[PDB]
Amino acid sequence: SVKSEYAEAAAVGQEAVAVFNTMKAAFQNGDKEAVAQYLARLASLYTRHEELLNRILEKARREGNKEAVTLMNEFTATFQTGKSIFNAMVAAFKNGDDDSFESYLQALEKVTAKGETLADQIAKAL
Repeated sequence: SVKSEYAEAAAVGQEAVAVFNTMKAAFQNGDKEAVAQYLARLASLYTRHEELLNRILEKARREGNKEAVTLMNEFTATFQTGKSIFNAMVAAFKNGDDDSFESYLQALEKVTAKGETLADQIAKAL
């Protein structure tokens, strides 16, 4: 069901959260070879999550679930903000700009924390 596909999508999202928090530690400790791997692992996790969210949204549209569609449109628009911050963070790592990498990391935490009451609302609306 769409609801189980959402639970699967949310788990993928939570793995990203876990790897992020590990990555952040590695950044603080100055372990760049670890950061590089975690950034690659997060990239593949975020691409997967984006694909599952687009399918959930498309299925809710085909099902005519107008509330779920509304909430998913808002939640995916936030997702595109988080991914933009993530990509810029990746570029700051390539460039060796630790000041920006710190700035982009905290922004991604706040944008993610904010978009959490909506994530719960979608679990109930589907």
